[PDB]
Amino acid sequence: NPLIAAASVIAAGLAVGLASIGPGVGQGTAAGQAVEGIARQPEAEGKIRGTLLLSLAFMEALTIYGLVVALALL
Amino acid sequence: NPLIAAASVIAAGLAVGLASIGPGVGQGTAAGQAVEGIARQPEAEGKIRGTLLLSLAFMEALTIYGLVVALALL
Amino acid sequence: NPLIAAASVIAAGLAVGLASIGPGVGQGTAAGQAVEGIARQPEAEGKIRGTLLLSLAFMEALTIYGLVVALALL
Amino acid sequence: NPLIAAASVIAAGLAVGLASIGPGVGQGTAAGQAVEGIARQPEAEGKIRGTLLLSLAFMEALTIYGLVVALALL
Amino acid sequence: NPLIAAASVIAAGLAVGLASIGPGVGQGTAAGQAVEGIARQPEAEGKIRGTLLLSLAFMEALTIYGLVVALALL
Amino acid sequence: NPLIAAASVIAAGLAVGLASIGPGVGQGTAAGQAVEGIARQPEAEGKIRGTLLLSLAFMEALTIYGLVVALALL
Amino acid sequence: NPLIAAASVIAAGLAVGLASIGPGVGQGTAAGQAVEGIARQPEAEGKIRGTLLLSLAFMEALTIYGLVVALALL
Amino acid sequence: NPLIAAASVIAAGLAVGLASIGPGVGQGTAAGQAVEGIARQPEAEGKIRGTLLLSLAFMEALTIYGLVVALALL
Amino acid sequence: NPLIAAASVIAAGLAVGLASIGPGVGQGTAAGQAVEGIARQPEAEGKIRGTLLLSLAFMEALTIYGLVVALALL
Amino acid sequence: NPLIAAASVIAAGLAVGLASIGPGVGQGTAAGQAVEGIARQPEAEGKIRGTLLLSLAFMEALTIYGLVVALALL
Amino acid sequence: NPLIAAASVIAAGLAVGLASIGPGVGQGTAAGQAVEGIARQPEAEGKIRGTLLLSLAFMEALTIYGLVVALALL
Amino acid sequence: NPLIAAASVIAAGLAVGLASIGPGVGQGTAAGQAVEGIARQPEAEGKIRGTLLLSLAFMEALTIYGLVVALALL
Amino acid sequence: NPLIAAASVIAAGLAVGLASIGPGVGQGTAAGQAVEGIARQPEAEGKIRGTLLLSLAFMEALTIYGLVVALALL
Amino acid sequence: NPLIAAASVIAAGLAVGLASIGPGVGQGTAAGQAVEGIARQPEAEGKIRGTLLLSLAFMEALTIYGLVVALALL
Repeated sequence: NPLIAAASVIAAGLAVGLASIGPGVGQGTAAGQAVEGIARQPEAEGKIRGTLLLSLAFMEALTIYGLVVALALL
Repeated sequence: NPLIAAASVIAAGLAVGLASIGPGVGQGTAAGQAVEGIARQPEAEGKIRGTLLLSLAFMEALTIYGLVVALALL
Repeated sequence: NPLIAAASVIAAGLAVGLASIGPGVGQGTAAGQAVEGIARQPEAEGKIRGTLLLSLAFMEALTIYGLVVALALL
Repeated sequence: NPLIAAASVIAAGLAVGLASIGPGVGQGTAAGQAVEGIARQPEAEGKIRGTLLLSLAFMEALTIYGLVVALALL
Repeated sequence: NPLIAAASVIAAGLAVGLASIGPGVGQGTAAGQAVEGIARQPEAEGKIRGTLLLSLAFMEALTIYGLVVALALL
Repeated sequence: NPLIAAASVIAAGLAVGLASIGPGVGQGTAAGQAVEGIARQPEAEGKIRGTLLLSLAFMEALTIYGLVVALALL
Repeated sequence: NPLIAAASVIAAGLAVGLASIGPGVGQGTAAGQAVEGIARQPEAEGKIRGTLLLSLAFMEALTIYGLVVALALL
Repeated sequence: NPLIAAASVIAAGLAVGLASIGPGVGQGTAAGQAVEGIARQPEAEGKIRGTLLLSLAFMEALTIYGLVVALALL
Repeated sequence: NPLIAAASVIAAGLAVGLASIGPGVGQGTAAGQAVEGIARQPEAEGKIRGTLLLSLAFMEALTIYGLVVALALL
Repeated sequence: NPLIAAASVIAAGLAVGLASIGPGVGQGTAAGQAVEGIARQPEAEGKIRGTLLLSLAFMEALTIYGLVVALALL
Repeated sequence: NPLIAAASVIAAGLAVGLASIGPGVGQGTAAGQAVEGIARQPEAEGKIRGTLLLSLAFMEALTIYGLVVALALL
Repeated sequence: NPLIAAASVIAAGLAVGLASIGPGVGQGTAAGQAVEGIARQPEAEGKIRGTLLLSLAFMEALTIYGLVVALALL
Repeated sequence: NPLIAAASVIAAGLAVGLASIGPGVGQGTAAGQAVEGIARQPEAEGKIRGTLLLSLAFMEALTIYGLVVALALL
Repeated sequence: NPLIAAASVIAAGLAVGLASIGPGVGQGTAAGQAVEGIARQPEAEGKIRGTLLLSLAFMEALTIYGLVVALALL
């Protein structure tokens, strides 16, 4: 019975890796696009990693939130 | 029973390798776009750098958060 | 019986990994576009931020709706 | 027999987890492209938010309709 | 016999989840494109919100259409 | 034997859900882009949307044409 | 024996549900691009649009041509 | 044995109905881009349309070519 | 024995369908792009159509080459 | 026995159908690009259509080359 | 046993057909773009042929490299 | 039993090799776009190459982070 | 036992056929983008070409890495 | 048992040949964007190709690093 449950955890764990790529793929976009605003204006200079990047950073936390559910099975 | 649990753990492993892909994606996207933004205005950076730092962290964060869950099972 | 239930939990876990990639996409997009929008002028994220939540919400809504089904199996 | 039925519900459920990824993408797109349109808009804007709900709704509608099927499999 | 039937319903149920992926994408696309169109012209503008519903509908439609077949199995 | 045949019809049904993915994409696109075109200038009224329906129809048509063959198997 | 042969036909039907995706694709493309062209030019509407019928047709044509193949076994 | 062979031909048939979807998306894109080019000038119609048929044909062609293989099994 | 060989030829056949997808795209591409080029003006034609056949041919060529191998299995 | 051998040939055919997808993408690209280049300058052709064949050839070539290995099994 | 091993070689052979399609992609890109670049004529005269081969080669190289693996089994 | 578990960890390992290919593509994007951005702009713009490493690194980082988890099972 | 070991080698081979995809697509990108750069400035530029060897290498590197495992089975 | 383990190692090797796919993509991108940047400035020379190598190397590096893991299973 533990054999089956164990495979369940072991997979549950894998499939947090599948999530992880949708991942930061989004995270890159923000950052890039945010650095761009800064160059145009001094107020602009830095703002998107700033603050738009931050949402991407939050997404990474969510992905960890995944890595959470992954071990939470174990 | 161990044979099953083992495969579980085997899979749980493979799929933390997928996470990495997709994560590696978004990251790449930020960087490209930031290299461009930075090219335009040299002085403006600093706010931009801070934003990049915010984006870059959050991403690396949720990536470990997985790797964490990965061993947290074991 | 437990064999079946176990496979259910295992998949349930995995398929919360699918949810994220679609969500992890759109998030980065908003953020990127918002660092930029703001860059040009002061008063940024004003009436605009108003529609930002609107859609930031609708997105998290359907991503939750999944996360819902995910825990609803548990 | 309950084993089979159970798997049926399980699967009927997991297929709210595909819906969201496709839905989560398109939602993110609207938002991104609207953040831009708004940045241009001044006096005109807010008749706009009117169509925004319209579609923001339609989307959340079919995403719930899934989350519904998800818990209904329960 | 119930085992086979149960799988049939379970699958029939899954495949409302697929419907939602594709619909959920497109909805966002309409809305985005409409937020923009309206920004461009004031005189034409707000006539457009009319189109926004049109497409916001079409998207919520196909997502339901899936949820419809989903519960229709139950 | 009916158990097998039933699973056949069940799967056959699911794969009409795939068909809808692809069509469902393009429809949303037309609409979005037409909302914008319609906004910019008035020109002659009720000339453009006219073709939009035309194609919006043809697309939803073939998706039914399937749903038809789906229930026709029943 | 007939149970098997039947499922064959069943499936053969269902994978003509694959067609529908790919077709539904190009169709939406034509339409979108034409809605735009007409917006620029009054002439395309009520004339340019008519050709679109040429295409709106050819598209709905090959969608039956499939539903044809679907029953063309039975 | 004929039961199995039969199912093989039945699937082979209907999975030449999947072929159509990939072709259909490609065919539409041509048509769109032509409805537009034509909108600019009178010459494309009766000239540019010349291509329109070309591809409108090629598209409906490969859809039959399948329906052909479909009934070429029955 | 023919039953098995037949199923082999059947599958071999199907996978000419895959080939056809990719070839069928590229042909459609040449054409689409040429309809556009031509739209630009009437006088030029007769240096260009020349390479168009060249490539239109090469594309159709490799699509047959497959259909050839497809029946060659039979 | 033959069942095996048959499948061998079946596969050998089939995965020479994957080849076509990729191939068909690039061939179409050359051709498009030429139909466009030509649209620009009428006289210039005759330096051009020269490389058009070059690649129109190399494209048909590899498509066949595949169809080659496909029938070469038979 | 030889029946199984033979099918292994058979498939291995096929999947030199998968490779050609992927290569066929990038090769087509070069060619198209060169068709065009030359027409612009900045590198159009004296340069268009030269890189064309370079890439036409690299592409047919990796498609052969497969065909090589294909016969390397025999 | 160990024989089977071993083959599991073996395949699991391999599929971490898949992940890596995607990571390299992403890192390449940043770098390219930076080499270009730097070519065009005012002043030395040395910072640019500095960000290039930044992301070239982050990419190769998560690629090993996988290969790490791969051998970490071992 | 030899049966399994044999299949190992058969697979180990094939998946060095995947390599070919990714390189072939990847090398094509560099070349395409350089064919353009070159078109612009004859005496000027060519910095990219130096870069290409950089990249021409990296590509041939991982493609070799496969070719290695390919001949290593020999 | 060695039979299975052997097959495992054999595949484990191969699927580090998939890696190459993705990688090859990104490498090409770095290079393409740098060939452009360098074209722009003679000032954009002699340091510009310096980074080209830098990345061309890093790319080839990780491609081996795979081919390493490939033979490391051996």
